[PDB]
Amino acid sequence: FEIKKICCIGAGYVGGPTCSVIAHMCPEIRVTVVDVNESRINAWNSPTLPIYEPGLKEVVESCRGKNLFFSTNIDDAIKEADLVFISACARRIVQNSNGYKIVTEKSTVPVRAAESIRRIFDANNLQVLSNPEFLAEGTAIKDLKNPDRVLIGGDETPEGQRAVQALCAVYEHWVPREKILTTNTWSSELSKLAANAFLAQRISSINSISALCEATGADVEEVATAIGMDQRIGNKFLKASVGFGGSCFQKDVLNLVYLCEALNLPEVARYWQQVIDMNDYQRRRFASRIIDSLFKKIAILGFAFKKDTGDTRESSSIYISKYLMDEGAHLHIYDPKVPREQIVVDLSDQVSRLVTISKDPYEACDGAHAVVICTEWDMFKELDYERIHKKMLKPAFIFDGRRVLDGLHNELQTIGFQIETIGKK
Amino acid sequence: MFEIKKICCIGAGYVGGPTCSVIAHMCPEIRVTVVDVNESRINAWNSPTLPIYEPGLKEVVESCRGKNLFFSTNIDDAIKEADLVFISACARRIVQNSNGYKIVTEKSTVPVRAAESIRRIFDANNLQVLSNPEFLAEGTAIKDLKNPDRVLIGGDETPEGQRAVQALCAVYEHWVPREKILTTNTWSSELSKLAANAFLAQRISSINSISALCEATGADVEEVATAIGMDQRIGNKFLKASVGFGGSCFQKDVLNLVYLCEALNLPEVARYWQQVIDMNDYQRRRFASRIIDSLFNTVTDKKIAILGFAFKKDTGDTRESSSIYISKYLMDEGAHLHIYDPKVPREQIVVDLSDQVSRLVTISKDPYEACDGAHAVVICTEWDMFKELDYERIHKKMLKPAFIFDGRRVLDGLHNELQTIGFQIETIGKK
Ligand SMILES: O=c1ccn([C@@H]2O[C@H](COP(=O)(O)OP(=O)(O)O[C@H]3O[C@H](CO)[C@@H](O)[C@H](O)[C@H]3O)[C@@H](O)[C@H]2O)c(=O)[nH]1
Ligand SMILES: O=c1ccn([C@@H]2O[C@H](COP(=O)(O)OP(=O)(O)O[C@H]3O[C@H](CO)[C@@H](O)[C@H](O)[C@H]3O)[C@@H](O)[C@H]2O)c(=O)[nH]1
Repeated sequence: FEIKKICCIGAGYVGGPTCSVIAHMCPEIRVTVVDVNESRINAWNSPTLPIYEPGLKEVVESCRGKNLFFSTNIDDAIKEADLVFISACARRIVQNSNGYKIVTEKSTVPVRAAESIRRIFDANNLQVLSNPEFLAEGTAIKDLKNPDRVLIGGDETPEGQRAVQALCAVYEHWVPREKILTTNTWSSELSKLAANAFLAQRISSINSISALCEATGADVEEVATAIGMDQRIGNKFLKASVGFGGSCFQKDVLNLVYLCEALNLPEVARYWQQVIDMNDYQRRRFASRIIDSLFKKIAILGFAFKKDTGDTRESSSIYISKYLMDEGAHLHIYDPKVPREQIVVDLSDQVSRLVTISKDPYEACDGAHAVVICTEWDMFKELDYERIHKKMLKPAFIFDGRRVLDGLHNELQTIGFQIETIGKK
Repeated sequence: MFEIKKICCIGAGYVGGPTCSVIAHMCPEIRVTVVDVNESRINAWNSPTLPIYEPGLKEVVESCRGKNLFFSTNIDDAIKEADLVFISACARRIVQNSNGYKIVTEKSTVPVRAAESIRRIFDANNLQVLSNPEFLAEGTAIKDLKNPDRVLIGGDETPEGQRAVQALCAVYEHWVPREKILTTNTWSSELSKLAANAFLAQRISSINSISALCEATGADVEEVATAIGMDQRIGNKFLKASVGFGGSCFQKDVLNLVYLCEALNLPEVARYWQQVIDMNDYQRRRFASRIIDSLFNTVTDKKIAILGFAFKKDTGDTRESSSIYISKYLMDEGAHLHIYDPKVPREQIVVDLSDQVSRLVTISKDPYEACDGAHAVVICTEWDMFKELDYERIHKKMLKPAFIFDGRRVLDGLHNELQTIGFQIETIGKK
């Protein structure tokens, strides 16, 4: 089998970038990204893409209108396509499909998503594959062009392996055969689920150590360095923070917990639950340190769940902000890429009285008792801190929840700041 | 400044012995004296049969022994003679035999604030206290010591502290690059070692938890672990599902971490790390249950072969070995065990399982003697010899139906051969 036309149902953070790179690497393949949201689809064909992703616009504009298309005409793209990506929806596929088509699930949860889709297709010639994304937001384009591995799951039948290899053929345009893993549908789903849980666990583990460091007068970045030098552990994903965010980590871990309880594995359920427990603890612990240090205007720098994205889903900034609002604080929030109205939505009255969304970081710190850094945006370490201290109410506090002001502690102290940082007394 | 010319090590064990042998080997100008109250052990060090099995140790020991490496029971003399004293109540004996400037260095991971307690004694009576935890793993101790990922040295941030720290750095710099040596304060060094072992143990419990999920859902844990391991942010090491981790350090370190957290009023951090131990104990009970269940829910007076008693391969160490627990779980159900391990001494196995041992336990000289007339064979240690055994011969003299319980994934790739021979193979992380 040969794939010549690809439809993707979902023009989001996964759907959008993935297809843009596919169209970019496979000029012979016509890629049509479709969405019910016309506002989003228009923004894709606009010069201002609906999502911020470094290098995406360049990639999109390279192949757009040539082999990459963004449309709201869903039924047509489904009918036209040889492979349908999914980033109840299986029903709309059936109504507009004839003959042989490959239906591929990219989303991590629900856990047995591909198994449920295949269930519908039998209740009515479609092939169901599992192909989870491994890209992280902020580095999506770089991850998609050179991934650590590609994971494709399909039935161990002649028709299943035929569809699997048809999808492998697409990736082999730019991904080495050595990096592509093929397996059954479930092993692929379980593998993605477990991988994200291992990743989230690393953060909770180093965050738990950061609490131990604050309590004992050690430095978590010093400890993390020593831990990271063991090649059996590795040096990546050991950066202590206010807490992990994103649409996937907490959702995946919780879905893992539910599967375990569904399978009568309560110890495995309690084992992975601790990853979430520790994360929520780290957040409460950080907010408490802020309230406690302030015996009031507060500047919140960074609202995205990580840098280089406008995504705010499950961002620790949301929780820290809400924890302070519940104590009656007046917040001034700045984020370089997060849209104003998204911040308002996230915090909902209470928002009307307490929350102000600033256009620039200096506007936010103007007349603030304290500045709280929740997202590791690079611009934050290059700000004029003498200028900020100037227009700040005194005593002026800095709460660094991302360790971005490291190396500036001497400068900031002599300026007149009282700096509080995660994982350090 | 300062130069170290004589080193005494109080402790001739798995850490003390190999460490000093490599130091003497790399620093011919330094006289290294390993001392112990146990004369039997000290004699064994000067004997052609070293008291511990460690690949390449005898070659290293015999290279520098009697030249700059010495094993003695004369503790007080070696302490008095030494510029640096290694420790692998003992600070009292150091004081009684020390004068002037000496550096006292703690190598043991727990008690958590060991170096802080030693320093406390020295002030209650010119000694410098350092922290220098080992990072070697047993079985690969010599290879780890000659090329470690990093060396960690902790000392006081005082002029005298940094002078002692750099004096110890000077020793390692004979064969360890400056780029791999980390210097910090005493506590940050102690905490770093404690946390590192906890991260390592956690990786095993995490992959073991997934192995349970695989058995329940018909996935393969080695397939899953491969996919996880290809992410460079996670890494591919320490992702081997097993019956459970053992060793003197992992459970002890994690439990000591839990106690420190509760002592510091951090109960959530305590419960977070406790799960690493909970999962490990679970994996063990789960494996033993799978054995009892596969044998018609009764193993009383049924002969069972236990292959491997060491907590890992290439060592004779049995401390906290999962083999101990699986063995005891089966003995409690009345099974007759035949235990074989290539390097674990017979009497150590007997001690570990204590009557009950007299009636149920037999220690075999070779693996075929153990499987002779057994209903089931249980592989608990990943010894390389186990994958190269004559399995047609074993099936021959085995009571039938013959079961194989592979708790280390060492019989992978042999499943086809073993099934056609007539075995029913049960393996961890696979339905
Ligand atoms: O050392 C670290 C690394 C990350 N984080 C935080 O953890 C969260 C997750 O970040 P990241 O994993 O980089 O972003 P995601 O886009 O959520 O990526 C994850 O989720 C994706 C969608 O499922 C997967 O494809 C990726 O493999 C997986 O890394 C973010 O809030 C980070 O700030 C830390 O606190 N410390
Ligand atoms: O992927 C793996 C790796 C190890 N293990 C088991 O975990 C236990 C620990 O083994 P290992 O860590 O290899 O041996 P140790 O001699 O206990 O070494 C540990 O303990 C030492 C003393 O603190 C440290 O210096 C080392 O860095 C640390 O690895 C053993 O039972 C292994 O079989 C697994 O089950 N799966």
